[PDB]
Amino acid sequence: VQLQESGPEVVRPGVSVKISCKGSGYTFTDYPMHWVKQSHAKSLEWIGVFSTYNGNTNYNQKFKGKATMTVDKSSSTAYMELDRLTSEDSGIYYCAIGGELSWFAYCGQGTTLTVSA
Amino acid sequence: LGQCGLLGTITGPPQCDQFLEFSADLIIERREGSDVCYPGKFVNEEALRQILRESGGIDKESMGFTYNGIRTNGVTSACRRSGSSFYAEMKWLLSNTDNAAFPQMTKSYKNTRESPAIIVWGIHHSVSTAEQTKLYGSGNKLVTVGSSNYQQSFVPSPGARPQVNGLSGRIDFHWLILNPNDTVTFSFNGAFIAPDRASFLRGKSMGIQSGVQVDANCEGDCYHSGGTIISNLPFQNIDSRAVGKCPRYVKQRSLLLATGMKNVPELFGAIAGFIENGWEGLIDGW
Amino acid sequence: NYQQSFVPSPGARPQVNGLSGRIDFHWLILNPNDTVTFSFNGAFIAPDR
Amino acid sequence: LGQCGLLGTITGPPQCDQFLEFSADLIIERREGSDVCYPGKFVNEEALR
Amino acid sequence: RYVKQRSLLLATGMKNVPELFGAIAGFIENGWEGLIDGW
Amino acid sequence: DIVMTQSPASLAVSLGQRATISYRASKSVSTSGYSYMHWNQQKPGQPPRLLIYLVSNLESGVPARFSGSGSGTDFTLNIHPVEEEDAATYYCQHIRELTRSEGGPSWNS
Amino acid sequence: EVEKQIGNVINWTRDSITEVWSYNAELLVAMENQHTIDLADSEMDKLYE
Ligand SMILES: *[C@@H]1O[C@H](CO)[C@@H](O)[C@H](O)[C@H]1NC(C)=O
Repeated sequence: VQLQESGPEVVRPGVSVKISCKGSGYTFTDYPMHWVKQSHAKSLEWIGVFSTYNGNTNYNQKFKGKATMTVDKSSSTAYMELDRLTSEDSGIYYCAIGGELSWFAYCGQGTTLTVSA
Repeated sequence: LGQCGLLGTITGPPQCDQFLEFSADLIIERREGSDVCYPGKFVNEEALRQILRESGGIDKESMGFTYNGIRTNGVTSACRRSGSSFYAEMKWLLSNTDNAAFPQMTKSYKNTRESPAIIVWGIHHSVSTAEQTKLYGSGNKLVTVGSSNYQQSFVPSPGARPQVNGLSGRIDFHWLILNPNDTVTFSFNGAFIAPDRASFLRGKSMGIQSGVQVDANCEGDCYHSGGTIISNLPFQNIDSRAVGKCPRYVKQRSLLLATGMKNVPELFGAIAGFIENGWEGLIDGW
Repeated sequence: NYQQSFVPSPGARPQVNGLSGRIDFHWLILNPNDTVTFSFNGAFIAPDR
Repeated sequence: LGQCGLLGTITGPPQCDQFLEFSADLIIERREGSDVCYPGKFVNEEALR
Repeated sequence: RYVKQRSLLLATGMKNVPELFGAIAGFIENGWEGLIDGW
Repeated sequence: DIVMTQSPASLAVSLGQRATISYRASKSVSTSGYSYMHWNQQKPGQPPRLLIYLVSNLESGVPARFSGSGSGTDFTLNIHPVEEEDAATYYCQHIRELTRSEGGPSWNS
Repeated sequence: EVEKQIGNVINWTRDSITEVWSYNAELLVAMENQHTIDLADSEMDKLYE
């Protein structure tokens, strides 16, 4: 399953940018879709607030009152808007539809978002 | 069953792992038989205890919920096999990250067989509302079990209690019955201990609570808690809960039935009548 | 006599002929010169007879 | 019991203050016997009775 | 009142002896076929 | 959060070899006869990909010449013959017990 | 832990059924004893006359 992100790459710290990952092949079903942050100097963290197939929300620890992940069913792409931006958060955002006991294999190549003023 | 009990044959605590999917024409429950290893009881458990010891066995199928954004191995230090283990046929669906959240899951299972299922599922009565922020996540917890017949929408009781051998959190958990071509949805966003092996039935059996040992060489059908009543006699003063194909309980310990005539030793009037004496020297006839 | 304070179960289920929402509903018995109050702010299917 | 009832022997409403901690080989409940003074009943009260 | 014996036949006549006192199946050793007016 | 130790957190290796490198677990990671520890390959210039689930039961889609191994606490995969396209960064993340946390990483060239 | 009311109901029912059968068992045997001595004294008459 090949799948592509989309989102504007020129954005300021402190304003909102949206992420849009097209889920090819099938819709948001009993397998929902998560997200992963890439940091500088090649380290990861599972920042991805994800939306299940019933419309709820599960943030990271540091990022609870911080974002919103909800599902849209018409475009096979979950809805998210990333406000509050900071130049430390420059990274490539890899969407991933999960299966959780194979792995997050339905994975993305990332649209490189550079967050700087 | 030994350390296993009746209601453990569905749930499979580590004292029941050799009885998970059994077959019987007689189950035998023991006084030491814990139905539980992370402590508690069932809900309407005397109703469920009269089905499972009339089932014959417990045949199973996988349900195959592909749990996602989840964990599977909720293990605790009172269900040991080698180390941290759990019930063989349930899963603590606890969250991805510690205090983050645990979203809604809607999980369906269509019964597709000839027989009525006997499902079971779990709600987690934790000790406090600080464990159910690190196990599952902030917010209220709903487990909604709506079949075609039912609608229940359960909720836990996160209060402290005196300890049964190590922990101040409980679990108590519930059960329905399906009919062929039904479905069961499990809507839940926390505190839910799903099944993974839907349970079926096998036919005829009976079931006894007792405390004495097993004689596989003798045969009988009247099995109370202190043995087996084997005779052809219609009344017993042994136990008033003698289940099986038993005789009928009374309270007179001696009901002597006059399988011979009167003694007159040395309603018609010759037995204790004008024939005034019995005889000692007849053993061939009456 | 009573005090019950009911609450619904908004969960999904397999369908009985068309819908995935249920209703299940309750009943009391009055005695002469009693009263029944119905306090409700949603999800309530009142009687009229 | 009089104005006291059966389930008032635990709870002690003011009609039961001479029966709070009683001793009997026969208790006798009365038709006028309120088990309550701030009104209500118990839950699964026929089991406790 | 429900029972499980499908046939509980209740002896609305006496014994047949065809060709607790002892004359029904006793010293009166034979029934009679040709009486329909009385017992 | 679980801090899984990678040691060595830097190596690169030769052809046809077998390597035993550990992301080691510091918490209670015994259950079910197994651990829920998946791995992923990450090639520099490619998106990552699953390779192992449920240590014995590998996927199809990679050649099966990777061998995730272990029974106990601290786990370690094994490789047999290494080829040219092994030059990648072999992360993983944790899924077995709460919480999720990624690897070190370690290198492979 | 059987339920308090229905356990009293079962004990009301069982001890009734216990008093049903034990009255029946005492009456049956005493009826059968009197009948057995009736059918023991009867074939004195059937033998002696
Ligand atoms: C029922 O009676 C038995 C003995 O006859 C007793 O052991 C049991 O506790 C009783 N149960 C209740 C609920 O009264």
